[PDB]
Amino acid sequence: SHPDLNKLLELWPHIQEYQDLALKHGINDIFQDNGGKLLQVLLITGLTVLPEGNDAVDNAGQEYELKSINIDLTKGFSTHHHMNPVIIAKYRQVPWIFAIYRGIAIEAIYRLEPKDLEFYYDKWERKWYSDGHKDINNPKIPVKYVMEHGTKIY
Amino acid sequence: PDLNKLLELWPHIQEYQDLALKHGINDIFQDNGGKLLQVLLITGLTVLPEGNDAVDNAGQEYELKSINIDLTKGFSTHHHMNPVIIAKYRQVPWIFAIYRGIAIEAIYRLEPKDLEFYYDKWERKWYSDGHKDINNPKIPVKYVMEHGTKIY
DNA sequence: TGACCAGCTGGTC
DNA sequence: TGACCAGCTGGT
Ligand SMILES: [Ca+2]
Ligand SMILES: [Ca+2]
Ligand SMILES: [Ca+2]
Ligand SMILES: [Ca+2]
Repeated sequence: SHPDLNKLLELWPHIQEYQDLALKHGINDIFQDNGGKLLQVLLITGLTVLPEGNDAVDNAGQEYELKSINIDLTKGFSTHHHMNPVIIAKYRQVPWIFAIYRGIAIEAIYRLEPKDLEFYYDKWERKWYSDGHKDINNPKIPVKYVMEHGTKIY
Repeated sequence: PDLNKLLELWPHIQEYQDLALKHGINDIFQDNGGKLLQVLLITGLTVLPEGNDAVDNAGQEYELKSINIDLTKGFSTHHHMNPVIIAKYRQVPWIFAIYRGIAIEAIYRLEPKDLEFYYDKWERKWYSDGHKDINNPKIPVKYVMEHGTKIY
């Protein structure tokens, strides 16, 4: 019905090829949970996806939590819609990989070690107990903090 | 390795993203943008700038839902379903888009009339459950197909 | 920002 | 088949 549709059809074959490339890499839907972006991070860093929980591992066995952000829209990294010590429990264990995008375009990739994150885990932990054991609705990690505390791996 | 293929494939992927922006979709890889765009272009609907999602030329607003029947057979509704969520939901028809991976299979339409069955269920359960939010109660594709108007 | 608000979904017994 | 269990985020 909408005319632009024929353009989508011309494009679609290549899109399907990208999906195949993502499927070849453990991602089954490039349009789900940022699959399309996650692939970019994997192919660049040489990390592999893990089939909930940690998101990836390197050839050394190290597992990681991976995060994305569209700098064209926001500056604070999302974490979890219901943060609490149990969620912070999983997080504290592995280093994180933060990817920065301008839309779907990969800008950079930083890597923070658990130590680089205690600060926020402590804040959230502190606020948790205090607020009367009330979950925190997606607290954010500034892109600035990531850039100044992580290691630019890309 | 495969990084090359991705780089080759990229110009097009970027066109699709340009095409989505044009149609009010910020990221094709976020919140299923790439798929929302497919439905808009087929149905001819227009996105809405996060309650209702699209609207027709007549000005009728819709709640739009998607699914990969390769993985699941139940439509997600809301992670924290409560009588407020429901109150709004009750105001507009729904567009259900069925997919096989990234391949759009079909699209259906449901009137609030045809969803009141589930609204009542969640509401009653919410109230009698001690006012506890329901964690993403699902609407079966079989229900959608049997009570909805195929529009694709 | 710190802190509130609010989206899109799959997985399973 | 209902009812629980979880994930990816942006907006102010
Ligand atoms: Ca995770
Ligand atoms: Ca993540
Ligand atoms: Ca909505
Ligand atoms: Ca929707």
